[PDB]
Amino acid sequence: GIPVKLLNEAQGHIVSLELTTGATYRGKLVESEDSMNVQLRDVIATEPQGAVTHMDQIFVRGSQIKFIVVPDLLKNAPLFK
Amino acid sequence: KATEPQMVLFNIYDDWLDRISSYTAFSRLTLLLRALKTNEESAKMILLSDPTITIKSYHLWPSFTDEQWITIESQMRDLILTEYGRKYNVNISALTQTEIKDIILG
Amino acid sequence: PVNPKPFLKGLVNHRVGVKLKFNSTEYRGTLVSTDNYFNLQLNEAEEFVHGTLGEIFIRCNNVLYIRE
Amino acid sequence: MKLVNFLKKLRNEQVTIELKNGTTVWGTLQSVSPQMNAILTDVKLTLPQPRLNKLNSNGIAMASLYLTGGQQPTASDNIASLQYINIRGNTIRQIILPDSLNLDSLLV
Amino acid sequence: VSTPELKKYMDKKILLNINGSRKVAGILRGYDIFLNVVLDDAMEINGEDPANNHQLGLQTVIRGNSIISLEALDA
Amino acid sequence: NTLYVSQLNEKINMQRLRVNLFLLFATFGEVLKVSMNFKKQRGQAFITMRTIDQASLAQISLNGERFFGKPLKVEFSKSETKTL
Amino acid sequence: KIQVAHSSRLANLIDYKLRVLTQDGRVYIGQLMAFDKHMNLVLNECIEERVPKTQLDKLRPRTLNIKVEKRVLGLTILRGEQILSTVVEDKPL
Amino acid sequence: MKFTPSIVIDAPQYYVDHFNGKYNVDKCVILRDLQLETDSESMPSSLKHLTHILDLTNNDLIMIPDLSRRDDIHTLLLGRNNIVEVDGRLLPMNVQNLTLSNNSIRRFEDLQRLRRAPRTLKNLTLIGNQVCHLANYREHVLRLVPHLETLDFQNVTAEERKSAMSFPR
Amino acid sequence: RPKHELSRAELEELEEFEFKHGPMSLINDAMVTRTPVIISLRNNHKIIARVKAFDRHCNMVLENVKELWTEKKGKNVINRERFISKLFLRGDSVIVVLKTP
Amino acid sequence: MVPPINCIFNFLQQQTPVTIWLFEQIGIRIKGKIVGFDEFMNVVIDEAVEIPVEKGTPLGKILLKGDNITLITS
RNA sequence: AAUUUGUUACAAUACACAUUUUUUGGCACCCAAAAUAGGACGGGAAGAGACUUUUAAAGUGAGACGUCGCGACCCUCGCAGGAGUCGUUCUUGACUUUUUGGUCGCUUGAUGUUUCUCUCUUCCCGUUC
Repeated sequence: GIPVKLLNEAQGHIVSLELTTGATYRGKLVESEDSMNVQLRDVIATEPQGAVTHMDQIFVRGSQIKFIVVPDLLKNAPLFK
Repeated sequence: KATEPQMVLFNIYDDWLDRISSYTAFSRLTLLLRALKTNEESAKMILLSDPTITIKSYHLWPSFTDEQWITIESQMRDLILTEYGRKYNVNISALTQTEIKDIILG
Repeated sequence: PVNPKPFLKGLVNHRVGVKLKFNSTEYRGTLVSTDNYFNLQLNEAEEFVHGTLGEIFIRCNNVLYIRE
Repeated sequence: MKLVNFLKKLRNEQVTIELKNGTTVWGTLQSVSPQMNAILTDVKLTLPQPRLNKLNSNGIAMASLYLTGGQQPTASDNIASLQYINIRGNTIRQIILPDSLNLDSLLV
Repeated sequence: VSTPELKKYMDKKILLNINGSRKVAGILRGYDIFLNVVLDDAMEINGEDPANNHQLGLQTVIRGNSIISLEALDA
Repeated sequence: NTLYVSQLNEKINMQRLRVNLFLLFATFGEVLKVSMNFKKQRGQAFITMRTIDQASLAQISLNGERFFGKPLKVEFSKSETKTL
Repeated sequence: KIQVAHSSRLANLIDYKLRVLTQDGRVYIGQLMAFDKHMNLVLNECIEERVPKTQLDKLRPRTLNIKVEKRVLGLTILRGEQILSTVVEDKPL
Repeated sequence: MKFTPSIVIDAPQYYVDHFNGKYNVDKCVILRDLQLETDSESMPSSLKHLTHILDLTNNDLIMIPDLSRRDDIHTLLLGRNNIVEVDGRLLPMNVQNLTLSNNSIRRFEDLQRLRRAPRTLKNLTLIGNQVCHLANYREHVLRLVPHLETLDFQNVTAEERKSAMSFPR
Repeated sequence: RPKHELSRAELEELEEFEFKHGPMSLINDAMVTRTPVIISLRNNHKIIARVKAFDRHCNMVLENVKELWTEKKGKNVINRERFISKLFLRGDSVIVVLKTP
Repeated sequence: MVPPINCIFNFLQQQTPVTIWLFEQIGIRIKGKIVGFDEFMNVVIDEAVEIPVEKGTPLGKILLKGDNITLITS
């Protein structure tokens, strides 16, 4: 599907994540699979209650992801032709 | 489910005849017998309308205290009352017992 | 070295309790048959959470564990 | 057998789709996907009132209901009316279909 | 279908949150397609670092369904 | 089409400033761009309009108009905008 | 307001500004571009609106004015698991 | 001509105002130079489409009234309108800004029409109106506006808001 | 034996067996014999329903089913009964289904 | 690398006792001797006791579903 | 002296799938508050009680994340998502460079989460009988 292919097209760019637990992981996307589980590099974390920390590497399960924010300039990307 | 010719015995009356006198139960049968034709699908809608009701294993009729059955046969008559009525075009108030019997018996 | 499926094949028509995951309710009864998903059928079951229940079908997702 | 293929013959009928939230949707029914995704047309979707000394209703369903944009300001009780709601399949709990249709023809 | 790629993570000490409440730290050993992750020298992290922390076992395996996020504290 | 403003109050915030600009320029014509992309501030703002006539009118009328203390210096843009 | 085609599916509608409901009681409003088998969809310029707990109490039955805290997040990709129902807001440019 | 439903339907609701919200409607062939002499009738044809912004600039409207319940509407641009009074109960909770430049609104007529509010609008422009000239007009406007974030591009001064509140008390 | 090895007809015979001989045979024998069944959902609301149809996922069509739901707040209980003429029930909500005598 | 279900097979044959945590909603943890398992990580436990969260009652030889499994810990 | 028919390829829709990564559910629960025959209800302002702080005098349940904002003894020049290059012909593709706000107070911005414990009087403006 196109929605996952756009996530593969976002590799190497700063993205935002909302886990269904309520946290927010914003940072640079290293890897992504077709199971939507991604791993991110040099990422700032916001706990559900707002406490913010910083971690160098993270791997998240795709089932727990809620929405992913992708750099806007991918809107006109050829997937949408 | 029978692929072969055979004789099978079953009781049409079931609970109602066992509860209520024999003259009246045939009459409640005939009120039903006219009705299920006029109840194309609402039969299973009205007969099962009280889900507390269950059919006994030996028996055919839904076994019940027989008060809703008097309500069931009355609702069913009104469905017969309108369907006989609409084809000839009669008012529901114009319907009388001599007409209501003529609907039942004809 | 028994695995789950032969363990259910060995527990057929034996008295088995089954604990669901919710209220800590367990149905105690003679197992009848099981599906691929481990759906359960029971005869003469009793609900413990005190009652007596003639026949039971239990869907696979709600069971916690099965014991004899 | 997939019983969802039954719902696909219920098209253009008045129906209530009663969801997992407790939210109930009255509407005219359109094509039902094989995953039971149900798409309706003219729908009044609401939440029942548990009375029980005014016990608090679903807190998530009220927010999701106001956020459809269809709840009008002057509604005293909790309802919303809108056109074209599309419902994911896994959200459905019960479906109350009309009394008129006969099952013996449609269940084949 | 596809195996998750933890290949750079294994043998490195890793913290991962089990469910909403929990956080377990251990040296990652192995993993599978469901993300089930087996690790050794497990420790359950809590508010008080030396105090409420208690080790689990020599080898612990985790169902991939309860895994939320996995961070490696390591190179 | 575009009108490059200059000599305005830098102390005011960006979004607010943009809003103000929009409010100002709605009388002449339909404002296509709310605020300049560069957002350097301190006067530098490109008010993009739909019609050239409207822009011209704006230039005429709001030359040295009191906006947040200082008089705004209106002028026509050198290059055409990216949106237009 | 806006009348959607009496028979229109998620494929028929593209570039319409939609209103998406999730399981958590928040909404994502924006242009739909793609979607998928399991119905995780891609919104272009999207703003998530939320209902305040005090606002939620106000919504309980008795003209109401709710303060809906919302934040803007562009070009997202939702997850089909979270999506609950979808409504149409506007029609394309 | 008069503001009908057909005109509204015709109006270009394609190009969205990208500053805030969506659907920047311009009623008739063009709301800018539509020449709506009567009050804004047939507001129901829009049906609260979508900080929804409506541009009514360069039109004949005498009174800011006759609106249908519009939840979305946040911005009204009313420039070059012969507004005299704008009293209403429809657009109260809704709306974040109001641009009234080059109109006929009275200093007392503008103050009378609102009737005061605990909270209202947030952005207001009354420039090129007779009332603004009137002595203590800014103080009177601040007292009338009740809560306010702006007054003719300059914010009512925090100290000015305090003194105005004291005058109100 | 896994399901991906079998052919198109072997799955049909497998489903025919599972319905005829298996756990769901409790529902099947309940559909033919017109015996009312009791169904508990996850919601915790119990329906007394007569099963017109059923399916693999356990989703089933019931007519004349009666719904029974109680609610309590601070140990103040009330029992509520709701009658619906026609019901289609999605099968993921159900937990226990018993066949009445 | 040590695949996780391989490790579980090393819990079956080595006869080591294991404590196993369930989902946070149930509030009990099981412990016993893991005998055998399936592809779904649902396991049979011989001589199992359920501890609420040490007075717990002994269970038996019990099949436990893999859906509720959180940890399997020695 | 463009239409119709046949064949080939691509794209879209419906014929699939209940076992940890999306659609056959870890599901549900905090609890409690209006009845009459001038009267209620909401919002704003003032006073008082009880709370806090200092050694009688000062404002209104308390303690914690962020969120965008009101001031500034600071910085800061001032007109260019786009820009350059090459191919190609009067504006297109392929390949490279990478966002104002950078900060501090708030002599109570303004405002949402989350734990614990227990209001009356007066005026002004709207709704209802």
